[PDB]
Amino acid sequence: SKKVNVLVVGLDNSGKTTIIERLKPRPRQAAEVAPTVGFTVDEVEKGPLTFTVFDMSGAGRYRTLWEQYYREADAVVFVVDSADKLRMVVARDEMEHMLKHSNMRKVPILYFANKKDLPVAMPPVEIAQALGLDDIKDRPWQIVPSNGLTGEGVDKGIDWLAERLS
Amino acid sequence: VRSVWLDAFNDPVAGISAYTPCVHTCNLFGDGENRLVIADEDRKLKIWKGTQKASEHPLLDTPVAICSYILPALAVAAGSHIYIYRNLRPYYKFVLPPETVITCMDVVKQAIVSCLVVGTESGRILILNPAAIVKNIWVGITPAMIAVQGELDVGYRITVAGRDGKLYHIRNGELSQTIIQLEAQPVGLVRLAKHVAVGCMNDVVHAYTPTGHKSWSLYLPCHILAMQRMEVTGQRNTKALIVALSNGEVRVYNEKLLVSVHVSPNPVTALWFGRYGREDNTLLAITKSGALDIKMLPRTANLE
Ligand SMILES: Nc1nc2c(ncn2[C@@H]2O[C@H](COP(=O)(O)OP(=O)(O)OP(=O)(O)O)[C@@H](O)[C@H]2O)c(=O)[nH]1
Ligand SMILES: [Hg+2]
Ligand SMILES: [Hg+2]
Ligand SMILES: [Hg+2]
Ligand SMILES: [Hg+2]
Ligand SMILES: [Hg+2]
Ligand SMILES: [Hg+2]
Ligand SMILES: [Hg+2]
Ligand SMILES: [Hg+2]
Ligand SMILES: [Hg+2]
Ligand SMILES: [Hg+2]
Ligand SMILES: [Hg+2]
Ligand SMILES: [Hg+2]
Ligand SMILES: [Hg+2]
Ligand SMILES: [Mg+2]
Repeated sequence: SKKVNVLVVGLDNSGKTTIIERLKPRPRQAAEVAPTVGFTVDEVEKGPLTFTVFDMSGAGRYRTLWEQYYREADAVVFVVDSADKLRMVVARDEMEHMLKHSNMRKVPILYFANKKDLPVAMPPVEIAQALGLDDIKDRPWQIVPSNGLTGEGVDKGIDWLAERLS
Repeated sequence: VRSVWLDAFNDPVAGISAYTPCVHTCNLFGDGENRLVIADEDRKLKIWKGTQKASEHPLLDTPVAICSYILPALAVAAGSHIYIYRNLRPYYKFVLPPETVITCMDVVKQAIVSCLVVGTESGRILILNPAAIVKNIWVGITPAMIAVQGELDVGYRITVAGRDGKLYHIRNGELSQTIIQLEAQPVGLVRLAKHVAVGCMNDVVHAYTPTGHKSWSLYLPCHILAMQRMEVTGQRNTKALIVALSNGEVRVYNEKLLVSVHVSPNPVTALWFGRYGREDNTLLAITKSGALDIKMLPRTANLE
């Protein structure tokens, strides 16, 4: 295989951890998921690729930790809780600081528009609007609506990401 | 010079008619995500979650102030009554024994669970049980606004801006003899780090230590409509002051230093800074046009 570093970031409660569950074999996956504490390095297989998955907390307190992992990242997964219209700008700000950082190379970013199932969930296109994703023109990016409970979209997303890494 | 804020969300067509004492954030549903609580002039109590209005509930009288103490207990004052509610539903209808009208109300930390504090037009300040009138303190004048600093166990201060343009202090139950005579009338009263900020009708904010020393003075171009503390915890650790002016602008002073300016299309009648949704540093403002505007402060934003 080939080993790659995948940073998973996003505001707290976007479903980074839950989405990361659906990447494990179905017997491995757990039922409820605890709010990530600090951060958790994990590992995941997908074809010719081995993903070392750094799952961060998105709580206020912990966002200052993401930068510890930019230097090594070979790709980034960015989770957005589609039903949290409120914090989109905060989501955006953190995203922007990430892109700014001198350590974060122009590696591919995959945005999951997560919780696609929720009643007030925002359309992928409105999300890409708030985040100003269309402005990103030096990296491959893609936005994929997703349900992290069911697993919907997740593979479609990871599959996309895998193309870029090959 | 610029605005430090992030623009979160704006609802021009919210129907909100409230001033600062009737606006609040709490964790009612215990689920971490905080909710906006408004006692509208509708005599209706409106509840907001995220960008949308969650619930609406009828109130008997038109409200003067709402507080929330200790899990949570929304307390609505009106006339001489104070209706404690629990789990959105009504729970009690306390009435102060007159000789009465409630003017202002706020809370005090029990130790390090809080306890309701009430101003009455009579000229009395009452501190109550965690549910009955426990303390009755006499001050000469009709209270215009009050602020509480400290804990009632270790030690506490109650600052009173009177309609007589005077500044009153109460340290641990006793009314001090130290009375400050200010020029114009009271307009807002915000407790800061080392002192309290009074704003007068003549467009000026003064900062006063309990001793009566005047730390600084802020001179403002238009009229003060609302004042509010902005407490940023963490590394930045400042207790700023927000003033909103009738010319539409909203300002953040870090002590004497103006740190941000932005202007709302409409004059702000109510300002709240605290937790709302899953974000710690959120500025919620209600305009005279009834609109709701939410801004929230970047992680990296310094206030010097
Ligand atoms: N309705 C719905 N709920 C979801 C979805 N994905 C996750 N959740 C739930 O929403 C919450 C999100 O949990 P997490 O996955 O831990 O959030 P997080 O991205 O890890 O953020 P942290 O707090 O930093 O761990 C939990 O209740 C999840 O089980 C989704 O796609 N739809
Ligand atoms: Hg609360
Ligand atoms: Hg509360
Ligand atoms: Hg009111
Ligand atoms: Hg009010
Ligand atoms: Hg209060
Ligand atoms: Hg008052
Ligand atoms: Hg107390
Ligand atoms: Hg008490
Ligand atoms: Hg008491
Ligand atoms: Hg009490
Ligand atoms: Hg005054
Ligand atoms: Hg004054
Ligand atoms: Hg910055
Ligand atoms: Mg997580």
